[PDB]
Amino acid sequence: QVQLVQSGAEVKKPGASVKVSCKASGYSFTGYTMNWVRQAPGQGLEWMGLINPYNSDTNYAQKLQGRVTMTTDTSTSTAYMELRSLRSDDTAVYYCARVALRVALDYWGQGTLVTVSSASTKGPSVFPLAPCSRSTSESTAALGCLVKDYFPEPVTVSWNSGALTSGVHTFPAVLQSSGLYSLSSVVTVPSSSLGTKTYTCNVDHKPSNTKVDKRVESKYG
Amino acid sequence: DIQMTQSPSSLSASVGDRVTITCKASQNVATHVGWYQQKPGKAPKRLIYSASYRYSGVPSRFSGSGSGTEFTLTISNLQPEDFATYYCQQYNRYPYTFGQGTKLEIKRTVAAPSVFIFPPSDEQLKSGTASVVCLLNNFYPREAKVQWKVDNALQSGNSQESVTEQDSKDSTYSLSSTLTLSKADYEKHKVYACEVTHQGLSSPVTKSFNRGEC
Amino acid sequence: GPWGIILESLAILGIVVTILLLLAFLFLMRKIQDCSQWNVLPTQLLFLLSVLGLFGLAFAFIIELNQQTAPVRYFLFGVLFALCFSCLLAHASNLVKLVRGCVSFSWTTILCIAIGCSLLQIIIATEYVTLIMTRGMMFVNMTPCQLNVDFVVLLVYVLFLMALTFFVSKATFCGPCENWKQHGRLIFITVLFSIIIWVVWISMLLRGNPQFQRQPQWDDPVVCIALVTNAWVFLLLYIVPELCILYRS
Amino acid sequence: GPWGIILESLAILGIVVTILLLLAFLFLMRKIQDCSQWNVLPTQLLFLLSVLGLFGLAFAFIIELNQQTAPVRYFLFGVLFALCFSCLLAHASNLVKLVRGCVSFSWTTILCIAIGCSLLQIIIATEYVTLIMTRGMMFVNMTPCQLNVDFVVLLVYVLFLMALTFFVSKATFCGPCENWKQHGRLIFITVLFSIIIWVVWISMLLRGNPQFQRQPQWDDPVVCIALVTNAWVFLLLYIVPELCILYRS
Ligand SMILES: CC(C)CCC[C@@H](C)[C@H]1CC[C@H]2[C@@H]3CC=C4C[C@@H](O)CC[C@]4(C)[C@H]3CC[C@]12C
Ligand SMILES: CC(C)CCC[C@@H](C)[C@H]1CC[C@H]2[C@@H]3CC=C4C[C@@H](O)CC[C@]4(C)[C@H]3CC[C@]12C
Ligand SMILES: CC(C)CCC[C@@H](C)[C@H]1CC[C@H]2[C@@H]3CC=C4C[C@@H](O)CC[C@]4(C)[C@H]3CC[C@]12C
Ligand SMILES: CC(C)CCC[C@@H](C)[C@H]1CC[C@H]2[C@@H]3CC=C4C[C@@H](O)CC[C@]4(C)[C@H]3CC[C@]12C
Ligand SMILES: CC(C)CCC[C@@H](C)[C@H]1CC[C@H]2[C@@H]3CC=C4C[C@@H](O)CC[C@]4(C)[C@H]3CC[C@]12C
Ligand SMILES: CC(C)CCC[C@@H](C)[C@H]1CC[C@H]2[C@@H]3CC=C4C[C@@H](O)CC[C@]4(C)[C@H]3CC[C@]12C
Repeated sequence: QVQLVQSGAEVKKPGASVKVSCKASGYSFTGYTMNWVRQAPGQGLEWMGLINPYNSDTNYAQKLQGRVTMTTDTSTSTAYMELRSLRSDDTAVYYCARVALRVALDYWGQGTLVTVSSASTKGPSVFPLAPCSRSTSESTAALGCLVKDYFPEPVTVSWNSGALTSGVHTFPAVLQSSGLYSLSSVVTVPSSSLGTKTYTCNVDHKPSNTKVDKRVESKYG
Repeated sequence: DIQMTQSPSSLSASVGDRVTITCKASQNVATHVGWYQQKPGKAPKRLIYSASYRYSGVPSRFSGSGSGTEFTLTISNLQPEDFATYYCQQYNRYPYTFGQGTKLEIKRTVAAPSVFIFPPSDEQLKSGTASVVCLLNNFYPREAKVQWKVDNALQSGNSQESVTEQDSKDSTYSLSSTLTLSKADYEKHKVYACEVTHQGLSSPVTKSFNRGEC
Repeated sequence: GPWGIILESLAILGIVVTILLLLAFLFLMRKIQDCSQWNVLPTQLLFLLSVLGLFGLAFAFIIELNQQTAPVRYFLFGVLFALCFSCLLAHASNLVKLVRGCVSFSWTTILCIAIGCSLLQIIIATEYVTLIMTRGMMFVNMTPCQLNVDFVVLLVYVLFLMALTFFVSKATFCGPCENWKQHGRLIFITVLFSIIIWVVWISMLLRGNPQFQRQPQWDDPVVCIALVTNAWVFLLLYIVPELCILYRS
Repeated sequence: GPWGIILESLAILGIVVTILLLLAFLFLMRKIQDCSQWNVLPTQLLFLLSVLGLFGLAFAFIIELNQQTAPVRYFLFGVLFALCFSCLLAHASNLVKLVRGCVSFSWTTILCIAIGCSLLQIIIATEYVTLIMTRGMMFVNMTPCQLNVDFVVLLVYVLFLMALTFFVSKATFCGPCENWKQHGRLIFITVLFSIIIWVVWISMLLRGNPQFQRQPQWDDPVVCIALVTNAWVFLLLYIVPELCILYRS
């Protein structure tokens, strides 16, 4: 019934402006106030402002005044939010939330990720992670692929892409001080499995169209 | 503004247990408090409006109560799909303010971590930098404390930790600690160790390697 | 539930009927020569227009509670009900002065009693709506209890008009003239039924709905049911018997 | 600034003078045998009981806006001025029914007219104050322009009462009896001076203050000066001449 559909995720520079759209369907768009709520990665929800589509009356948060502009288009029933003079702390997931009467924020958009960073689009660098001296009993061996120095999110890493699922851990990426990202993908195999079975990491960075397929083994070729 | 404080920040429980999250308002917000549930990667979902009313399609397990500056969300019969982050929000006056969020976690028995260490690859050394990786497989609880000891010396400010979410199979965490150095800095030491402590191990366990034996 | 398709039909037919009776009154304005019962006819025309307004306003409660429709409800409900009860009060006052044997009021005077008694409710409603929509938060951040309490408390002058019309219509029961007693009897019956209906839905909205754990699911249904039912009481217990009495003269 | 210990001293002197006027009017209320002049002695007492209520309210404008004084201002200013102008209107209506040869009203009727011509302003003021306090942002969160606009618009019924009193007191100038048109002359002069003062301070608050680039430090001084001046006009142009006329018996 009631649906709020936003635009796609966007990557900006820390001197630019961003526009986030919110198409509303399934209800009379004119008679319901629209809030905009942003969430930083790993933080809580933060309220930014509201717009009434009937008369285009807006109300912004105190810390955001001067750079946020909320508009509505009744003919297409779409709410737009503009943020100017972007900073690195403005990297967040943005939601349009509808307000009905007697109630609270009942309908939400799926969220639009705005990533504000000065780094450029870079291909990932994939390195193997193998133990120095394995097979000293303890048949719970671990292998890995380290993906480093890529931008932007995300990267999907698959071990052989159809085979290894048991004991596969893909850690969340951490933003380095260089502005690029890095993560690790580890797999747990028995100590007799390696040496008779090949291992590859399908790396599928979409914004760079980069596939590496690095093979992991203890030293040697 | 009106500060809205949640308690506790994170609690652990099992399926079928009854849990209570407390929200406290700095000012009198009457009964204009809602409760929302958010899953990782998804938008917040409506649970409670007006501090005691349930939306349509909300299960009867969630129950809101309280008034004034004291509000309470109670889950009676916990379910596997109920484990998420819960927020209390006030709409008595503008601006809207949310709580910091209470994370709901699956409680289980304490499991010891499996500790491994990975040296920098020689391709990465040819690139210019070196990264030593410390891997901690399935363990519980999340609080594990990791020291990076090189030549029996403690380094700080050059290690980054990545922690996965709770596993859908056995409800266990995993940790990866990455230490970064330059090639000139890496080709200065000979003992490279990773020590970890956790309250599922009798003693903090270390894993060591030396360059030249890999 | 089906309350959105039954009541709407009960509205729509009513919208037809209160037009036809309106026509059935207007033609009578060309055929009634009594100079005593003719003076009530413009007031009854205003009453029929207010009943048509009530039947049209029922759609505002059938349609979803909106930020657009809430001022419409909170202004039109009390204003139209006060217009109906002020027309009834003017007719009852004319009957009080007629049964005692005095000369009946002119139609202009009866219309002034009908309109000026509803002006206070107009002032109250426009002040409340303007203050909420301008100085308030545009109904946005109000709990269901606050909205129900405001909706009930906004009708205190209408309730006073109901009680006053009840007592004035009861005062028609004694006097030397007996042919004007039936009109006051119809007004008394209509006001008593309206008072019973108002007590019922106010008790259901303020206390009955939270008791059965049906708040705010039953608020708009009980208000719409009360609106349609009391409009039909106005049509069937007052307007139709008045038409029947005026036709056989 | 300089408006201190001048407006306050004038308010205290006005309180003392109006208490002495209450004492004198209570003394002369029991020392008259005329049944026609006596009929205004109760309501004028209420008029005096309003004028004192004005002067103390001036203190509420000496203190800043705060939260405990803004409802007091926004209620009592309109209520007390409506009481004053309603008492003046009742006296003027009693004079209009005189002069032309008819008998005067009873004192109960004049007092009822004075109370009922201010009950509407009482209702309007309590509705506005309650809606601002409960169902909206309070006076501490309002801009000075919104506060001034609300304060001026809240006195529309008071301005209507002023115009009605002006036109009623103008209508008593034509008549055979020369004994009663002096009271109407006093009422006419008092209402004309009140109209002049109200026009001056409304123009100063709404338009003169932004054009003089001094806002809001000439809001409370201007309203307090207008209040004190109008209360002193009420004392000196109406109460004192009526006292001197009534003393001659
Ligand atoms: C709150 C305010 C607006 C209510 C006003 C109600 C007025 C219009 C009503 C209330 C009581 C009524 C009076 C009750 C009794 C009589 C005596 C009768 O022989 C002539 C009509 C007369 C004089 C009525 C005229 C209308 C009346 C004055
Ligand atoms: C809030 C304001 C606008 C309310 C106005 C209502 C009051 C002041 C007025 C409006 C119409 C008036 C009535 C009109 C006609 C008559 C007939 C007359 O022989 C006696 C007085 C009486 C019965 C009036 C009583 C007062 C009255 C009810
Ligand atoms: C003749 C008699 C019955 C008339 C009564 C008039 C007065 C007392 C009534 C009429 C309308 C009423 C208001 C209607 C609505 C509200 C909003 C509610 O949230 C607080 C009370 C408040 C502000 C009411 C206060 C009392 C009020 C001003
Ligand atoms: C808004 C409402 C409440 C205002 C009410 C004003 C009333 C009290 C005023 C307005 C006009 C006045 C009338 C004007 C003229 C006359 C004719 C005179 O020979 C007797 C007094 C009489 C009949 C006045 C009585 C009082 C009166 C009816
Ligand atoms: C908001 C409500 C409470 C306002 C009430 C004011 C109205 C309805 C009432 C209050 C006092 C009333 C007046 C009291 C006395 C008389 C004298 C009578 O011979 C004619 C009507 C007349 C002149 C009344 C007219 C209507 C009146 C002005
Ligand atoms: C007899 C006549 C003069 C009486 C007039 C009564 C009505 C029309 C007046 C009296 C009080 C008025 C209100 C007083 C204050 C405000 C606040 C302002 O921000 C918007 C308008 C609003 C809400 C006014 C609307 C009109 C109002 C309700």
